[PDB]
Amino acid sequence: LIAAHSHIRGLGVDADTLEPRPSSQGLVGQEKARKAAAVVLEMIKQGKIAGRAVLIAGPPSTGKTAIAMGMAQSLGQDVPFTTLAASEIFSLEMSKTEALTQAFRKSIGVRIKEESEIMEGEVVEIQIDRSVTGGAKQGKLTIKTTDMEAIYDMGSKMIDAMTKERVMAGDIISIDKSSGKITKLGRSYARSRDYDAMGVDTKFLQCPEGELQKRKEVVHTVSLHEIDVINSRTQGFLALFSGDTGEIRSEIRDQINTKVAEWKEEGKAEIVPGVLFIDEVHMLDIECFSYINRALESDLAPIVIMASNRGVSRIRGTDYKSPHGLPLDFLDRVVIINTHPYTPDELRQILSIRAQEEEVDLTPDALALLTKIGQEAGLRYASNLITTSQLIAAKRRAKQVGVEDVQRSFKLFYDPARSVRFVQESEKRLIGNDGVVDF
Amino acid sequence: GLNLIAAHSHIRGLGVDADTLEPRPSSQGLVGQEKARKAAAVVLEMIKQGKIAGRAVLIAGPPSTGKTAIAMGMAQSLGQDVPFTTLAASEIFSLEMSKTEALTQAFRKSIGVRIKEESEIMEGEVVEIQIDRSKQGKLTIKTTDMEAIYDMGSKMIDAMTKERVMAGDIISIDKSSGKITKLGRSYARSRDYDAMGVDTKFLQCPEGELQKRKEVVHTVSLHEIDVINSRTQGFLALFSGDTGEIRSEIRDQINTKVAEWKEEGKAEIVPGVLFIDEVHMLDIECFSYINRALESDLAPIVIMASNRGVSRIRGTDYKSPHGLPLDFLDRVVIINTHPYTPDELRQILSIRAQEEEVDLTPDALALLTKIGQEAGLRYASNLITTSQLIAAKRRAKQVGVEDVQRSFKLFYDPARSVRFVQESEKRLIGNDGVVDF
Amino acid sequence: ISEVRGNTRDHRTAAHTHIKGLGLNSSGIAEKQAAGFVGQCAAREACGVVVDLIKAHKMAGRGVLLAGGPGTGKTALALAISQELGTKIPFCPITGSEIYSTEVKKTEVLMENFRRAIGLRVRETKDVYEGEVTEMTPEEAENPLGGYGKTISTLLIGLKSARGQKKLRLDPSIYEAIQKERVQVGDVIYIETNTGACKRVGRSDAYATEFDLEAEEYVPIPKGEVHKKKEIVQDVTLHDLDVANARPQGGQDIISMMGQLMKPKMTEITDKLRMEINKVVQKYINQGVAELIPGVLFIDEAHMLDIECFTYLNKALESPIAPIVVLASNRGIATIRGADDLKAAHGIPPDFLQRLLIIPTHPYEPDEIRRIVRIRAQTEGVQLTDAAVDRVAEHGVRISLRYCLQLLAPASILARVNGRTQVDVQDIAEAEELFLDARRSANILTSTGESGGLHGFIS
Amino acid sequence: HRTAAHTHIKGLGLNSSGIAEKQAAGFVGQCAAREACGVVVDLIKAHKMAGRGVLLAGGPGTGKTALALAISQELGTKIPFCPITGSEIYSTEVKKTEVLMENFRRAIGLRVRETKDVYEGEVTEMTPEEAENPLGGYGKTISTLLIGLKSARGQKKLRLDPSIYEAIQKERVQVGDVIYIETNTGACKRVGRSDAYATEFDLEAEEYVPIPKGEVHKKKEIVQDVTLHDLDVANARPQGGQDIISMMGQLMKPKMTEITDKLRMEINKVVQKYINQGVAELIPGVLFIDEAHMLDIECFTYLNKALESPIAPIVVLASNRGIATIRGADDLKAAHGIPPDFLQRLLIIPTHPYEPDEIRRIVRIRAQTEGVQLTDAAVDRVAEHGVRISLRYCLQLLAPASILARVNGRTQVDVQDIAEAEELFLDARRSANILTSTGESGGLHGFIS
Amino acid sequence: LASKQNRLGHMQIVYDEPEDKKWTPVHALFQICERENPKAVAEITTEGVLRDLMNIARVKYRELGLCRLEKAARPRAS
Amino acid sequence: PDPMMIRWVNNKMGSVVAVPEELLGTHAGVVFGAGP
Ligand SMILES: Nc1ncnc2c1ncn2[C@@H]1O[C@H](COP(=O)(O)OP(=O)(O)O)[C@@H](O)[C@H]1O
Ligand SMILES: Nc1ncnc2c1ncn2[C@@H]1O[C@H](COP(=O)(O)OP(=O)(O)O)[C@@H](O)[C@H]1O
Ligand SMILES: Nc1ncnc2c1ncn2[C@@H]1O[C@H](COP(=O)(O)OP(=O)(O)O)[C@@H](O)[C@H]1O
Ligand SMILES: Nc1ncnc2c1ncn2[C@@H]1O[C@H](COP(=O)(O)OP(=O)(O)O)[C@@H](O)[C@H]1O
Repeated sequence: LIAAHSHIRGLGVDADTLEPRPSSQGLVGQEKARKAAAVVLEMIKQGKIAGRAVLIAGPPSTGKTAIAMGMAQSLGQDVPFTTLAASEIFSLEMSKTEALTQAFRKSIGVRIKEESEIMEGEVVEIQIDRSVTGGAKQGKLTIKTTDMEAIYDMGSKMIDAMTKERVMAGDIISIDKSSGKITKLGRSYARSRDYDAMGVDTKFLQCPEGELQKRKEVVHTVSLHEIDVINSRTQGFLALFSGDTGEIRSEIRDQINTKVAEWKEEGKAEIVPGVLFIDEVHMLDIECFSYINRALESDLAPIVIMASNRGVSRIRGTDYKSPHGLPLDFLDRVVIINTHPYTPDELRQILSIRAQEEEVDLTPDALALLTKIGQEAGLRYASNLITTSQLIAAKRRAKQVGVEDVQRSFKLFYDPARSVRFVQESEKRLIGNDGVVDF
Repeated sequence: GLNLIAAHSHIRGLGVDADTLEPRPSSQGLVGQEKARKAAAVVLEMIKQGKIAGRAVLIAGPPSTGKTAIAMGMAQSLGQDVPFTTLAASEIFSLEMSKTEALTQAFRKSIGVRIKEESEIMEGEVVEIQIDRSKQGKLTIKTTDMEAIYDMGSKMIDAMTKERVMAGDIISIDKSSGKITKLGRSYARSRDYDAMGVDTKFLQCPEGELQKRKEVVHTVSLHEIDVINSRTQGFLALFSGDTGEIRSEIRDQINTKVAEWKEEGKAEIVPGVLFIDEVHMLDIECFSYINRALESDLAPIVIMASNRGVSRIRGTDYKSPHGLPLDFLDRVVIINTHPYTPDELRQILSIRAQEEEVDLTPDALALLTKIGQEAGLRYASNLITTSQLIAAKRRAKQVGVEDVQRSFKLFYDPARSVRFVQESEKRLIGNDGVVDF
Repeated sequence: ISEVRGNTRDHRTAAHTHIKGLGLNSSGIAEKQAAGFVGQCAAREACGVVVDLIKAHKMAGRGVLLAGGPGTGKTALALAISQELGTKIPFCPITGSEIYSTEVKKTEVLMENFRRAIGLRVRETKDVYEGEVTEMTPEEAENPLGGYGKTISTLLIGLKSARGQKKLRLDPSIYEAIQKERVQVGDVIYIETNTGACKRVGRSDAYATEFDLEAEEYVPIPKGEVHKKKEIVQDVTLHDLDVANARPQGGQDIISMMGQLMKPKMTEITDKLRMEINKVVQKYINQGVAELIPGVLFIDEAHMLDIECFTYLNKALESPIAPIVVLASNRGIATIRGADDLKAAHGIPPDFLQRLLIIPTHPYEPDEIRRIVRIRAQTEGVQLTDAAVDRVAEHGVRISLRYCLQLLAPASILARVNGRTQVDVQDIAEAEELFLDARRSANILTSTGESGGLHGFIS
Repeated sequence: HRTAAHTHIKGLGLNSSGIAEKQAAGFVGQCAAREACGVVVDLIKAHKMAGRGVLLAGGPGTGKTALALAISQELGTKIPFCPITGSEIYSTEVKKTEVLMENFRRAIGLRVRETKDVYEGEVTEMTPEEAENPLGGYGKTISTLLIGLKSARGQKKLRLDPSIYEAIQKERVQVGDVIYIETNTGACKRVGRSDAYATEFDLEAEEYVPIPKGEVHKKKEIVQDVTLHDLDVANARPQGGQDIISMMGQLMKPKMTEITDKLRMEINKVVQKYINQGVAELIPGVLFIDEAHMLDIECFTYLNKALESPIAPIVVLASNRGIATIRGADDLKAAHGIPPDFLQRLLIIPTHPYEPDEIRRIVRIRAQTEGVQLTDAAVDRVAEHGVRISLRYCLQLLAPASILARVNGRTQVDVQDIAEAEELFLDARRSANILTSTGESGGLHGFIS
Repeated sequence: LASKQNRLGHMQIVYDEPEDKKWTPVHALFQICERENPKAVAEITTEGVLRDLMNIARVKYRELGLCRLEKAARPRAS
Repeated sequence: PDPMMIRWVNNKMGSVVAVPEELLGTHAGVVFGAGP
């Protein structure tokens, strides 16, 4: 569907000069922060430099998460990109520091390569021997391509997969020999006229040619957190999905770091360093910063990019204030990129992009009035007015939206600048910090 | 016999006229609180009707005036049909389940589901197991009156084998389900063995017909259905307590099926009464949920009590009347109480006398009335037992002025304990320092 | 067994019983005194626009605030939206004081309620052979295998439903079902099509008297078809998919037979699982099998959420698959619960408040309270004279709205106890002194309750 | 091959007489700290240590943890070094003093010789021999086997317990599987089908290995590096043997528990029994607690009894705080956050700030470490930023200025690239100035105060 | 529990008619969650479009090669 | 000639199930039409 960051298709800079284009790939209307984020993106794609800190500071509704999603769309589905929010760390299951350690180790991909052995061909006969009331199974599978005619054997798991798949005579199946999955591709004969509970006639494929035992080289990318969970527990796997991981001791991490270094040297694995994005870091207390400053000290730390909103705020868990709510022993390590509020000739084209994304057609008078509203209430009210005016124009059966639809939507739904006045007018029929009356 | 004379023992129902709702003064234990008892009678008459769902009735007033007395009167004057739930507010603050769920279960307990059925059970003492190793068999069972031989086919012979039924047991078969429930052994075979095992309990023989069918009226609550459907063998959880945050989808399926049972005529929904005693202990994090749980169709008519005046609300830092937030007091209705005249105090002490079978001379009753007017009810009611006991030590039948003055001399009322504390401040640990003489 | 009672199948009166919908025109303009509401024009028009946004499937993470004081109709508009959308679109009305748990972090119950608010409709087929077994007769093969005894090529089963019976030829590898499940003559089974392994439901009811004591469940004959080719619509919320992938329901070992045997614990769900489930649901939509239907997460009393929750709500609303979030706040300038620093409007932080379409809610006129009284009175069935309506409206204007809607039940009780059928002025003037409001209670509390003494309150 | 923040540090760079020579092996200057760290290192490598306190004071950005990595690269690989923080010990399963003691016993190592007794054979005949089993509910029970192992030189035909049979049975050992029964626990890992049953027409994807050469009853010695905390975890949650506690104890989820005083004393007596047999060698180590001021008073209370032990590693505390308030009790202020009673144990090492030429040397070393070559005017510009703004701000203006240099086709970094990267990427001070100046009033274009 | 054949799942497969008014045995009436369960209807369907959602954790756990990967860490003492 | 294993073999013509002779007297032959 159409979320609030679906129009963005990357960061929109040059590849040779990385100059900020004034209108390219959604992120339209800002030049300094997009150029600096392009530099950060290039030193992430280099992968050499480890353990930095980028702080995208600025007023709200200025496109900070938009720049973050622009870097996310620009890396593709290769490099990990954790979209961590700062309130998720405060768990009750695990400690507050170990949640940060997992959040760092989720953003270091390990890309390994392994050889599987796939089969191909037409099943000629199945032969299954079963015991009575519990016991082992025996299996002989005769399979034929256009060239070879093999009679393979089977174990218990292969028969448990065959009966799960219901592989009859005359099926084009492909068995991965290593993993042990069975995917029926279709049939070569037709459906028999002797049995009732047979099934559905599948796709008509011919007999495959070539060889039986073919080899394949697959590439598997796991984060370090998955390696930590599968090597921290004897049988309790799958806890890396259902979040049941209590604590991983340090003896496990100091062995997995060494084994990943050995896999890096052997040419088995490759370490792909990633991005940890922390949205609204001002909610973390000082007990988190006293670990974040020291986890950025090793070869396995991701390049942290994080946002903020606040001016001189007080740090949680303390008694004193600081710029951005972050301590001044942590603000030495970071590098702060500022963002600026917008200009109306940029708000016009941003609302034009948001209107063309949600498939809404406009008139220039309505767009001028909409820009006039967006000057005084931000983009977050104007985009909602776009969608609302689209549906009100759909209610009265109009092709394009007009001035009257925007005025209707402005009359119905208040911007916060009028809701503050609505609070400040009737203070006697709203619960403040005190009592309230009823007429 | 696990039933001793407590404070709330003379209150056998509410004690009002059921026709015109006139609170006659001395009836069924309660004495002289006519307007509040009339209002509680109106509340009770809209409880038994059961149509109007989810009100809220606060009972304010000073301490030692009868706010839990009227609640126990409403509890006694409903019977076992309509449920009732005595929950003091400090029960909610648990460490295994949160405040929201432990207060949802207070609403889920006070709505009953009533269903009437026919139980086709068979009691009987085993005489002879006859297995024909040919599959078939014959079971001979007797009672104090009858004796019969019933055929068996294949598999309940195996059920007998898994249960290890010997000759002399007392078996019971629910023929609508078919599972053997061995109840023990009979007294006619206690002479047989000498060194019994552990599991064997002796019982009398079954009496009457073998095939017993009877129409029984089951009444469960919604909380029973919620906890049974929580986990697999989860029925023992409601005795144990080993349950936690039950998911909302289970409660949604259960409310849908209870509505479906009401449509198909299987079940009858009986709404009941939730009694939240001392509601001022709830913080604002609980009133924000009570203000929503009184909206659904499945919500009991909540009756709550309170003591405090303009006090702070726990969890926040602003004063309010009755310790309750005002968005909650716009929703409830309030029945005020009043302190007692001495003419009511005298006969309340007379009722507490005749409950504890303690005889009082009239001079002792007048003196005890003056003590109750000067100190309260809870101290005057605690002097009947002490004067009876001191009369029992000096071997006198009727208590007198001397025993009541002795009991007043020994034990202190709370009015004089404050003057005792403020009289000697240098030895009681006030906040900082002790002299220790 | 269970005896059916032939009584009256009525319903119970809640506080929002009379609400039956928004009551709009065909153009969106509200109309007063329609479908339960009285007045409140602009709020009902805006909620109609919200309902249109939900049914148009263009909402993908919006947010709507309901301001206004207590007792003015925010929850009434919420139930109006929930009854306007219907039943086949989800609606999860949590409160603010329901995210605080003791098994998981409080920024996780929010995400599970998002997943409760999203529905998924799946249309599939069901091909089963069905009914009571009459014969299990084998058939000898044409060419028996040398070295063995019997050699059976096709196994015949006669299945008899309650409408018609049918002979069935089957592949002989149904025998491993029949020996393991103990299927005999007179046991209803179902045979599927994708695998073909019959599973016994139970002994039929016609053979409930061949023996006498050997009893189990005696299920009846399947009163339907013998060859079901029936299609099924199936609604699963994404919360159910998260739970069934995180904690598997039915396993065959010791420890998963202790997991369903011990208490189910809410556990926090890692984000890779949710990302994978979204990536696969968005693939099955593109195949054209499953329909995504977003719903409403009406978070009532939104000022109980502290500042650690709105930070997670910003992330959760920026997700590409998210329902609408209809908040409900009734505070003015309030201190946010988490950070005791900033006094913000509505209890909402100023960063989060810009996302919200703020819908106002105004107090009621002193000639609309009596119309609400008339609608509530004809909802409960309590009928009453016009001077009684004017007196209840007097108490409604001068005291409260929720208080004049609660002087109808004791007045009706005292009316049908006194010996009448309709409520007069005397019954309300008598019931106004058995049920005091908050105002006269505070007056008694301050005036008579002077200080803490013997016959006094405990301040 | 990733340049972290601490890559150029390769040691303290000390002379033979223990005198720190400046600009050697990564460091620049910092004499009185590196000589004291060399004294600490030779205190570690002499084993007359049972708990000594070494505090590393000094402001932020002066290289407190650079000395710690210098110590950890000066001790070597075979000496334990446990670095933690002050925020790491606030757990949710155990009390934090348990986490302190678990780190103290992570920081003590042991080198043990062991003699494993493998039976490495190929299974020839596998036949169970059950015993009598009367009516007791469970039924029959296998009690004796006759597994025949066949190595290359001399077969053997041995008899097993029930428990080692269950160890076989949970490994799915058929006839033909080579195994080696480990007669220390009882465990027995199947290796694969023997090559006498080899067939290329196969599907199970088995690993075919040849017959194990040598005697079927081998006996081999190995050397193992085990800390005392490993022994604590081993005796606390048992996961070895073939009984039920040590089998149902590896299907559950693992939880950190509170290893009590009695186990921590009994394992000390067991290790002393190992040392007295001339097998194991004890090697104590370092617990480096960075950011010690985050520890509250309930931890500095317990460090007294944790250091009074006859076996306790040396503690190295780091604390970049001046006169500050202790986290536990908020009514006594002290230097560094350390309480004034615990501070007397510590041998306090100061750390002084830098100079406008030492910053130039550190910038030059960091540039030739990362791989960014540049000109001397650019080095002077970065040193000017280092004097004015911060030390670890000007080091971070080299990584964009390389990339920007590669934008403009250059190889070395000139003045223009740093003059552009100082405008794209800002520090904290000018950002706070822009914050205070522009953020005048809260509203639409303001900041949430 | 390991030797108890579940049957109330199968009631939802067989007894699935609008005429059949959702029949349940009276001695198993309160086990409602045992009775209406989408997993039981899911395991019967022709296309496994819900069976490929109910256990996608196992499929993702197998396709990442987290079984064939060599076990990197092990405890140092037993 | 296996003692207790029941063969299922499915070819292009049909699919048959062989039962050993030693199992016909047992309870395994009740489905196959042998029985006790
Ligand atoms: N430069 C931009 N280009 C495109 N869209 C933008 C830009 N700036 C803001 N927006 C839009 O405005 C909305 C607010 O941006 P966001 O980053 O969420 O603000 P904030 O940083 O305050 O959270 C986003 O939905 C985004 O689509
Ligand atoms: N009207 C009455 N008649 C007889 N006894 C009463 C009456 N009212 C109160 N009592 C007795 O007084 C005692 C105090 O009442 P209770 O509700 O417990 O006071 P509180 O509201 O302070 O808890 C009760 O034990 C009750 O038995
Ligand atoms: N427009 C309306 N028409 C009819 N009844 C109304 C209307 N608005 C509010 N009510 C009634 O007022 C009562 C209290 O309103 P409520 O929804 O509790 O306010 P809030 O939403 O602030 O909690 C409800 O029982 C509802 O029946
Ligand atoms: N003597 C030195 N030589 C080289 N680099 C140094 C020196 N002292 C400090 N640094 C640099 O200072 C940076 C931060 O030092 P660090 O020890 O983290 O400061 P702190 O003492 O505040 O923890 C490191 O990247 C390191 O390169």
